[PDB]
Amino acid sequence: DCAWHLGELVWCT
Amino acid sequence: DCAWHLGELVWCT
Amino acid sequence: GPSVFLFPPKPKDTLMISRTPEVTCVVVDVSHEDPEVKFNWYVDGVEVHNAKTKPREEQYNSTYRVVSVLTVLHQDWLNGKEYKCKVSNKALPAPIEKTISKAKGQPREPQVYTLPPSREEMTKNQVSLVCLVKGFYPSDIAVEWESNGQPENNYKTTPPVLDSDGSFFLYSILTVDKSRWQQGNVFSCSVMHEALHNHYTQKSLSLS
Amino acid sequence: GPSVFLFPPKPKDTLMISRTPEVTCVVVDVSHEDPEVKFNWYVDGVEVHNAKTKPREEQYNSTYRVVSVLTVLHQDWLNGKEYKCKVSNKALPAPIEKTISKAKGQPREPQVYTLPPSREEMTKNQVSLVCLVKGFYPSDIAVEWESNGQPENNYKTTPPVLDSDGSFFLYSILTVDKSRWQQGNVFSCSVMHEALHNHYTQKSLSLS
Repeated sequence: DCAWHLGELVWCT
Repeated sequence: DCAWHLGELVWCT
Repeated sequence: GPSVFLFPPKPKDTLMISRTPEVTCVVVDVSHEDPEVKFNWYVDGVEVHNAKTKPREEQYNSTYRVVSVLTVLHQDWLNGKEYKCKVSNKALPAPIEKTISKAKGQPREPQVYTLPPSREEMTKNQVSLVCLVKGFYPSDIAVEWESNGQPENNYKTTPPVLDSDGSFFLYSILTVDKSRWQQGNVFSCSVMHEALHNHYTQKSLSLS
Repeated sequence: GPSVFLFPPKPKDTLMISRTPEVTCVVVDVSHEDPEVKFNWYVDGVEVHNAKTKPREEQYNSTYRVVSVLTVLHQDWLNGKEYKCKVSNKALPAPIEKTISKAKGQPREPQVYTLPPSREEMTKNQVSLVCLVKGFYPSDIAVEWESNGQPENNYKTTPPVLDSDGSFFLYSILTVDKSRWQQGNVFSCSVMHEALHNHYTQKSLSLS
């Protein structure tokens, strides 16, 4: 699980 | 005593 | 189900006597099947009747929004007056109640400091002027920027940050064209907080 | 005398692993006669040494500003780590100590709702799309707006407002050209809070 914001890495689980 | 902000009335004392 | 928000009025509105502070009761996710909403407004318990009633507004999974705005009196809110909205809907187990009021506590004045552009800053096309504010209570505040009695709108201001002693601090940065700053123009940091004489103070800033 | 501000890091910085959260210790009103400032950084008591030391900056009644920035670790701040700056100056009775740390308390998720343009709104050249957020703790949050993986920068967001149960609420309004909205383009409300799975959630919004 990884979330992205405008192509930049937010967080991983 | 009255103070003004950009010509609009703030407060009076 | 249908959720409700009760918003306090813009701190400027409450501190500017030439303005109308208003508390706002937003109701979202109202259903197509059960659309009617009845608002009941209370000021420290006592019902009041002046509120405006805006029409429904189309939303999403066949839903609606309804808002009711109630005017408030500058001195009322300031006094510590508690405002209550009561929302009623055929889809509600019980009627929903929301409570907003100016934070209670021993008021404190904001201290304001200004930071002119750094040397590196001064090499760019656009320099930023900064304004630091601390020791204020409660957190409701309005910071704006002007130059020559005209508004300057190219700024951002951080939300108040809780301090270890109970007061609040923040900073605000206005960005401007270097030429405007080099020209000699004064730029002012307008701070409006309840605990300022006439709700107003102002530090300014220019070269050199 | 010389006043000191210790700023927490931008909530985005702390929630975006691809970013450098940093705590910032600003010292203002340092004198021309006694300019040297020594910073001491402590993390839960334990001294640390990595901090950056920026050069002095010309200020006003023959004064200076000095800033020292210390990087922090995403997981550190999040854990509840207390950060302490110790400022020392020949003009100081005693060395000044400031303490910042993520607010302690049982974390809560933000609920996010969107409001499309009203009918009156839809008559103007520029329509505003609105985003409501509530029930979040602590108040540190970042709300931004995008459309098609590009940023949308024409928005304002209210500071978190304290709720009667201990959580926080706010709203944010993005303004856009009506044609962009009429064209069918999706606009998204990006919310980053610690208590979101991967710190990220997003409600979106389009016609009709």
